[PDB]
Amino acid sequence: TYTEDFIKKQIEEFNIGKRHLANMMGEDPETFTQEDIDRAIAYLFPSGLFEKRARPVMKHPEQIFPRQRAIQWGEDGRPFHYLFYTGKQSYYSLMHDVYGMLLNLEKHGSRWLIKEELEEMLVEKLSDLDYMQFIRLLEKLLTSQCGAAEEEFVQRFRRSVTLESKKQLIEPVQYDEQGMAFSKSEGKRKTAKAEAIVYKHGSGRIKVNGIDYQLYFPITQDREQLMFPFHFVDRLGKHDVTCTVSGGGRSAQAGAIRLAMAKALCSFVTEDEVEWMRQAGLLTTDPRVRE
Amino acid sequence: HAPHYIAHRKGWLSLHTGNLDGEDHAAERTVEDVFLRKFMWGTFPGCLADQLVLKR
Amino acid sequence: SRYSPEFKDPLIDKEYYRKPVEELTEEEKYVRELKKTQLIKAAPAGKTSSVFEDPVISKFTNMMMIGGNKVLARSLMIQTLEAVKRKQFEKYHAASAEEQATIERNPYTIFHQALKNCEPMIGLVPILKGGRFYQVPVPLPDRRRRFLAMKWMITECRDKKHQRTLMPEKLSHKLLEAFHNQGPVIKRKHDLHKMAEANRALAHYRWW
RNA sequence: GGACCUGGCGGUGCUUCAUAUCCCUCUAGAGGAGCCUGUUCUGUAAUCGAUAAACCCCGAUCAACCUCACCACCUCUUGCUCAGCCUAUAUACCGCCAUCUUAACCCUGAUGAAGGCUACAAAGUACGUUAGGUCAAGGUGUAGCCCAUGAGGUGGCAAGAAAUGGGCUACAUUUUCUACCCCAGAAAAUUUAGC
Ligand SMILES: [Mg+2]
Ligand SMILES: [Mg+2]
Ligand SMILES: [Mg+2]
Ligand SMILES: [Mg+2]
Repeated sequence: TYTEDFIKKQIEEFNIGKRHLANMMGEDPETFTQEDIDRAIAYLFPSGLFEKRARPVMKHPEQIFPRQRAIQWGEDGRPFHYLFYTGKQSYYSLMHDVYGMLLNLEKHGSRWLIKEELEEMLVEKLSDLDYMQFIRLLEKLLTSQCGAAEEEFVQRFRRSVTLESKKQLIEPVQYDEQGMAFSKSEGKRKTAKAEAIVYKHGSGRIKVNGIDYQLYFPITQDREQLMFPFHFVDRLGKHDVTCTVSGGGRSAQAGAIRLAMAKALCSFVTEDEVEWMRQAGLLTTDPRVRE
Repeated sequence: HAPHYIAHRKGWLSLHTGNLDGEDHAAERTVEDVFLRKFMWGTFPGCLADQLVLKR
Repeated sequence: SRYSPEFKDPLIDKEYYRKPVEELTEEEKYVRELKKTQLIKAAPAGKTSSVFEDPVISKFTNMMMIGGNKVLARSLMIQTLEAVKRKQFEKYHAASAEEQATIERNPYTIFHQALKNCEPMIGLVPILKGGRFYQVPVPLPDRRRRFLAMKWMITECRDKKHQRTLMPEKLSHKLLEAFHNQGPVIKRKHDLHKMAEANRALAHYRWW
């Protein structure tokens, strides 16, 4: 256990050590901050331990010792809160407030708070049924014509985590010295890595490492893989490709080029066609690799 | 702490360049460490609170 | 598996995406809107949006590979198709006028009909009790009989009685025999259908 | 003798489903030939027993006239050096591996045995162990024989038959050789995984 005098003494010890560290590092003690403390301790006591907690640390005493011991009554013994004897003064105070707002209104991509976070904010353990009751009251408040104050009050309990949209970031359009528009993109399959440049206008010429694709890829399967992206969006014979692939083997190189070409081509199609390519598997990096 | 924490929570009691890639004489440094530890544990009997740290 | 459970298999069908939004029913529209939130696996090497793609021939080729040699298996498949085509052209040229109407020259049609003529409808599934693995007739699923036709054709062509006759030549001959409901694979289907008729004692066990 | 309470059946079946491990079903390869090992039977006076200890050096190998081990005969010995011997013991310890074992408070029932839940809420809240293995990448002791458990010599010993358990080689036409690295020319039953 940690007494209050004990933590008091740790507070003066931390402040004096902070002033000393400011002296050691040459920084001005007045403006010497906690990020500066962390940086200086990292320099002076280098530690490559993977656990960040195991590394040397110089925190404020309040950050080290939990001391979640709140005083709820004074010297005369009178509790501060009028709901003290319920044992859940914060939770029931909040329910009382919500009910008051509901009465007042009756006279007139985001998520509900989880139970343990609600506990953290209320600093009191609460059951599942009472959590459900509170959430039901909040829903009832939302259903009514909540004003700005009530909307903000509910937003205090609303978290923004829900929903995430997979939109396939498009590459920008670059322009070469001749004035032609092109887009560059990268792809990887097994140990093969490819970078493709797809021009907006062309006659369907694909050059792999400066070599024609049918000469670079004798096997028909690789040529079909290279055909797949352009055929899927019905623009065969409308673009020129200049790619560079290294590593891997025949099939890995063909797949990496397919991926790079699809990602580069996404610049010159409509967003609907981009999403269709994504749903066809043409824009996902294949993570399957050897053990 | 168990041996699988040697670079996660614990450190190395001995610190020398022998085991780095390209360096030599790791065996000689190891034998030196062995003798130092036995000698020191025999010369300070019941005094040592913990393990030695051997820096080089 | 390197893919997380949330990843979904891709849909390579190309005409699927070209349906007008007007035709889309509410359920299909909901499915399409749902597909936007999911992660989709990378399309595997193999199937493509090509108009010449044939999943049955792809599966037959995969069932012919040995030790991951896909180039050789595909070479054998194309050689077999070309051999069937040339044989049919030879038979068509030498035929009189009224027999040229009933000679098929599309090798894909012949391949599909040959495999269809070899599919078994019913088979036997062993069931364990008493130390006696009880052989009950069972109606084979569609996938099962499709697999069995291909497996019987391949095993028939891999027989060692056929000495130094190359695989495309054996396979085209067997395919053209099965096209006309002849050969050893059709007899293998028949000798399963009769040998399951010979064991209709346990013909109503419906919980295999 | 009367009343009541906890039991005990690690019990027995039957009903429905969650029913994941485990099952099957299903998919792909694995029996022949020639050598080498495991067990049995038969047979010898005896071991087809081993090479920090032979030979072969293309690989590997059998018995080699190496040498040790065994059987039948013999010889030494105060000798090598107060000699000599992997002879035993971890069933001596230590090292290393492995086996197993390792609450309080508050209420209710008349302050009986005893009991305590309802959410639009009604008392509930807080190390040892082992006739264990290892004397090959390691040690500290203890005992044995010391006319023989030491050192030599002369002959032999070199097995036979199966049924099954296991291992190694070559085993092809979807093959082989050359050129290329893929459009060429010539030759000819259980079991193992599944994901
Ligand atoms: Mg001896
Ligand atoms: Mg010995
Ligand atoms: Mg022992
Ligand atoms: Mg012998």
